[PDB]
Amino acid sequence: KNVADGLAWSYYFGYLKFVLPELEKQIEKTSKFRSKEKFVKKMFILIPSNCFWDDKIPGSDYDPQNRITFEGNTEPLEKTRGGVKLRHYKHSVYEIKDGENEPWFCIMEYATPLLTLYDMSVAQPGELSREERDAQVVVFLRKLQDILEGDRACQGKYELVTFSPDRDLADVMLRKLKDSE
Amino acid sequence: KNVADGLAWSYYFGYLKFVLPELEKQIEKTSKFRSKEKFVKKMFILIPSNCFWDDKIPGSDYDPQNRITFEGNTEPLEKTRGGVKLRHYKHSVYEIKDGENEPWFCIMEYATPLLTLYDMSVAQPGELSREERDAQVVVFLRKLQDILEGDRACQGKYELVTFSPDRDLADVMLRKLKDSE
Ligand SMILES: Nc1nc2c(ncn2[C@@H]2O[C@@H]3COP(=O)(O)O[C@H]4[C@@H](O)[C@H](n5cnc6c(=O)[nH]c(N)nc65)O[C@@H]4COP(=O)(O)O[C@H]3[C@H]2O)c(=O)[nH]1
Ligand SMILES: Nc1nc2c(ncn2[C@@H]2O[C@@H]3COP(=O)(O)O[C@H]4[C@@H](O)[C@H](n5cnc6c(=O)[nH]c(N)nc65)O[C@@H]4COP(=O)(O)O[C@H]3[C@H]2O)c(=O)[nH]1
Repeated sequence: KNVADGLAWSYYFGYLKFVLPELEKQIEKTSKFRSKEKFVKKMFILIPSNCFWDDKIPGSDYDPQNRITFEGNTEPLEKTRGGVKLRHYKHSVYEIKDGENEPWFCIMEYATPLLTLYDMSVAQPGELSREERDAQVVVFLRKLQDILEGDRACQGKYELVTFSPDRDLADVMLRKLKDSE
Repeated sequence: KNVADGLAWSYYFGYLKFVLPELEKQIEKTSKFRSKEKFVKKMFILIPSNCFWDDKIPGSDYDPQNRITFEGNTEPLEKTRGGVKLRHYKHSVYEIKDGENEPWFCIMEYATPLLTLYDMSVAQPGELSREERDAQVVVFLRKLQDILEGDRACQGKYELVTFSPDRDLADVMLRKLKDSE
């Protein structure tokens, strides 16, 4: 009985399933983004092991060297779920310094369902202990992997990024951007 | 291992936990709503047994006699989750005919996590059969009841409304509005 399973299926069907196949095309709608080299087009989904964040990524405790900068948003994608509610999905583009080289552009986002794990652990510790929360993060990670890997339209469109609150996200992102296709 | 459990906890922590305690007060910000009698202030959360809806409630297959009318929206509530994302929550007010009497106003909303159950059953039948979906609706209902009933701030602020696709929502709502305190 894993609360993370529902969190992963809902993250997919209520969001990723339709934003991931279109992400590259949405990005391509902006001339600046068409012109930019070193712009990896995958959604980097951030999964901090403590299920927590409280600020903008640039200059945050995860960016101690201040190497991450908000660049702008992608062109909104429209989607209608249920038949009644029109929703607009857009993503934040960040610039990540690469020493004296050309800086990278990338798409980064926290996995928002992790806030529920965090909220649960604080408001209902009897339901989710700290150690049970740690474990549900892993369950969440593995299930989301299975779901996304089972969808051919999502192949190559994302990368899950797990890290400890002590890690430097700029360092983590630089390695993942360099290793991207 | 019930996918519905995760769906219910996130529906709560990502939405209901903060909209339900404030709903009556948000409604009271509009003079028309302060002036209106027979305006039950609870959120009526709609849980169709088939996990499905494809249109506006007024005049829908659930409103065969056309007794439900969209009246307007509540004043948005602002909330910041994560520290980074400002969100605006608002709700639809509907008028429901009561014969020759003064019509009711009420707040009605489909439980959006049910779409994930629906989407799963159609896209991944191997993961969720039709009969398994039926069962997850019941699990979802009972878990959401436990969660909401455990939060004193949500007491008296909602009502879960379960119905078959053959039911007349206007009749169902009328009985529940008359039975409200
Ligand atoms: N980083 C981040 N960004 C998010 C998130 N959710 C929405 N956004 C984005 O923020 C924009 C405005 O959010 P809003 O102020 O709450 O204002 C929203 C909200 O009041 C409402 N809304 C949002 N989700 C739902 C839903 O599931 N059902 C219904 N009935 N209304 C919704 O419609 C308004 C506009 O919707 P959108 O066009 O899609 O535009 C959304 C959407 O592009 C999130 O969880 N994380
Ligand atoms: N970055 C980003 N992620 C998105 C966006 N839309 C959906 N997601 C992700 O998909 C998850 C589940 O979306 P949901 O099925 O609509 O299921 C939601 C929905 O049923 C309900 N909910 C949340 N916000 C609203 C709202 O504004 N209006 C209504 N009617 N329901 C809402 O709470 C459920 C869980 O909410 P979450 O914890 O936020 O979890 C969200 C969120 O993690 C988005 O625009 N931007």
